[PDB]
Amino acid sequence: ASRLLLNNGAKMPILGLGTWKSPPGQVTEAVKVAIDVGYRHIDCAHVYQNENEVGVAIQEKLREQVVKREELFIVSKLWCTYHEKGLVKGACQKTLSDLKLDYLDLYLIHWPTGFKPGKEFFPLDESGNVVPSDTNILDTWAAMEELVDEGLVKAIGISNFNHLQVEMILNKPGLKYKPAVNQIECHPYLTQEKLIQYCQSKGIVVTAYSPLGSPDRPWAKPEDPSLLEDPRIKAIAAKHNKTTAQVLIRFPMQRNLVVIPKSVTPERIAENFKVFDFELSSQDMTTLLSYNRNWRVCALLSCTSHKDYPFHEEF
Amino acid sequence: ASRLLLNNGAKMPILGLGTWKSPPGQVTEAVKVAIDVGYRHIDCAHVYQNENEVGVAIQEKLREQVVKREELFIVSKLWCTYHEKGLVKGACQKTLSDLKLDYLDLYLIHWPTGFKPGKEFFPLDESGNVVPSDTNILDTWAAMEELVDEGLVKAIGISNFNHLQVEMILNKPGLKYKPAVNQIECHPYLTQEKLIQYCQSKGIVVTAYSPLGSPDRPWAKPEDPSLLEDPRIKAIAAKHNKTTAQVLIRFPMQRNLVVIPKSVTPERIAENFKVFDFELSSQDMTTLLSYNRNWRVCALLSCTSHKDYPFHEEF
Ligand SMILES: NC(=O)c1ccc[n+]([C@@H]2O[C@H](COP(=O)([O-])OP(=O)(O)OC[C@H]3O[C@@H](n4cnc5c(N)ncnc54)[C@H](OP(=O)(O)O)[C@@H]3O)[C@@H](O)[C@H]2O)c1
Ligand SMILES: NC(=O)c1ccc[n+]([C@@H]2O[C@H](COP(=O)([O-])OP(=O)(O)OC[C@H]3O[C@@H](n4cnc5c(N)ncnc54)[C@H](OP(=O)(O)O)[C@@H]3O)[C@@H](O)[C@H]2O)c1
Ligand SMILES: NC(=O)[C@@H]1C[C@]2(NC(=O)NC2=O)c2cc(F)ccc2O1
Ligand SMILES: NC(=O)[C@@H]1C[C@]2(NC(=O)NC2=O)c2cc(F)ccc2O1
Repeated sequence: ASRLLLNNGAKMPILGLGTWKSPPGQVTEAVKVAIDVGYRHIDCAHVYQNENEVGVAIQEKLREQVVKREELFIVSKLWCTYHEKGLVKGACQKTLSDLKLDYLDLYLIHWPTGFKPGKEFFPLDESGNVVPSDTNILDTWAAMEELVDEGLVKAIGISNFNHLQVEMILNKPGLKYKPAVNQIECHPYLTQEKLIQYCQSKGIVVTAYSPLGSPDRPWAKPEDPSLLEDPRIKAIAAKHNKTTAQVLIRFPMQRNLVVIPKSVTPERIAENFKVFDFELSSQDMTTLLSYNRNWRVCALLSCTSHKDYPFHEEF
Repeated sequence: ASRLLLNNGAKMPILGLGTWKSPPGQVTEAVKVAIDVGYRHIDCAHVYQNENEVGVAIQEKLREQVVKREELFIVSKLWCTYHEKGLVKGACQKTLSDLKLDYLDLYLIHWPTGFKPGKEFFPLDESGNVVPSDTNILDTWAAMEELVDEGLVKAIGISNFNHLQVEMILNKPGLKYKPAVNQIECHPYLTQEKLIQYCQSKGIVVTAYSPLGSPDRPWAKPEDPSLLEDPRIKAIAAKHNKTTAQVLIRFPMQRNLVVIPKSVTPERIAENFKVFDFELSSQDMTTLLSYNRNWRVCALLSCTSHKDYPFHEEF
């Protein structure tokens, strides 16, 4: 199955290109190659600091006629700093302006944690912790529903919301629109079994980010495990004659998740796409599921003491 | 959901109206009432022999501009006797003339076991066993695929096919169209766990039939079980204040199977549609799934010796 049906009836492609860490000059050729390769799903976000450059690529392919706008699935996110109702719309409008679009297929609240409104993405205080916003999660969803009603975003989702937080959006009195997706970190070390199960039971679509363990994350330490270099998984890639990266993408796909591997390497963007012609066995699925360490790659450490920090619960 | 997504773009209505056993003297009002109520999916077959009286109901509500052909999802199936590659094309046409439709949304090969061409639906040899045709299943699949190129049917599929029979069509050399749906028997007594997951893995939608156990089946014996009377199932219903039949239709929808209950009674047709306003619990589901006793209502016993009789394989 190449696409998942969402709540709004939209068909969301099961595989997308990640743009976090993709430098400005490199993201353009990368979005282009992706599209040429077959990727019709692209993952953006304001804090990634390259949406503008990503947009130039999509514009070039539409001009070149390789794609019609209704063939791509553009996703973006609301940074924790524009959580305050009156700031939401304006932020959506900047993402659209940069990407050079009329509407976003899906717009997500980037984190359950809202930050102090300001120029800087991470308004740190005197102890290295984030200066929290006053904002409550509900008004924000309410601010997000207004975008759908205005026809600026086809769908609205959540990202990094634990099952408790998810639940409250679901029970908010007078709810108009239901979370379409909940993009969460997921790979062999963070299998997210319970949360995936909850989201799916509530009809929400789960999108796995950092599928390859995010080798390039700024804070990586040369002592942490490395999924691309885990011998046990090289073992499985052997039997399929695919790369670990290909087996690390098939994995969430077979669990029914959208996967969004990142890469600015033309050769790799293609390698990551050839994953529709093979199947990890049931035991392969079972094997990779046992590799769980509850090991997070993106844990937003500066917000461990924020009222809405998502990761203190079991899920 | 309320409409599923097929491997061709289509979205198939989650609930349909069955028409096996509905006498022609009542199938027309049956369909008409169903449409009014809100059904946009009717399940038909040539062997049901009321395909003409169904067409009338369609034709009538279409002219009253109550619904558009664009909105309906009419389904029919190829009788065992037209398995010969030459007969397919015309058998389909016969269906379109009866139903008075210019194309079908989903046409299924009723059974994996074709019989000898003739005016009889069940050509019984001396011993009451039925006479088969030396036809080749992929070849029939070939004729089905041409209905799609021809523009006659929007999608094609299979019914009563085990995993080995399906898999042989998935590997067919130069396969143009792939099984959109697999209509199989499914209810608490025959839960269909292995096949159902085999299928959903292939991106093949499943359609459960005889969802209420088929109490009207000609071959019912007093000793046989009664899903609707089952006091255990009655308890789940009781809890949700809904009724057994409603519980039983909800059952497949929470497993991602479209379900097609049959009824020629306008009161039950309305009732059976009122199943989107409640939810069976994780336990209710576990409860209902454990009732399975590998009990089948449709076993095509006259074909147990047919080269292709589907029910010898585990799944
Ligand atoms: N909503 C959120 O809160 C959230 C959080 C985190 C991430 N995300 C989304 O998820 C995306 C994916 O996560 P991620 O960027 O952290 O990391 P990732 O995709 O797991 O890993 C990216 C790294 O893997 C390399 N790589 C990619 N394909 C490869 C291949 N076939 N062989 C070898 N190396 C390969 C990349 O190299 P090159 O780039 O050099 O090719 C890059 O160093 C993000 O970009 C973002 O769009 C969303
Ligand atoms: N592909 C295949 O091989 C295949 C095989 C069998 C069936 N099917 C399809 O699946 C459909 C459903 O299966 P089925 O006909 O075997 O039987 P079913 O749907 O399990 O049950 C039909 C019986 O249930 C009764 N009923 C319906 N709604 C009811 C309600 N709310 N309360 C109480 N009784 C209710 C009907 O009575 P009234 O009509 O008198 O109300 C009838 O006696 C078929 O009609 C056909 O379209 C496909
Ligand atoms: N440590 C974290 O959890 C986040 C992860 C995260 N990446 C991502 O895609 N979403 C994020 O919020 C991110 C992105 C940045 F541009 C800067 C920091 C940053 O840290
Ligand atoms: N015993 C069986 O398996 C089938 C079931 C079946 N009902 C059904 O919907 N599809 C079938 O083929 C059926 C329908 C008939 F009109 C006549 C006989 C008949 O027997």
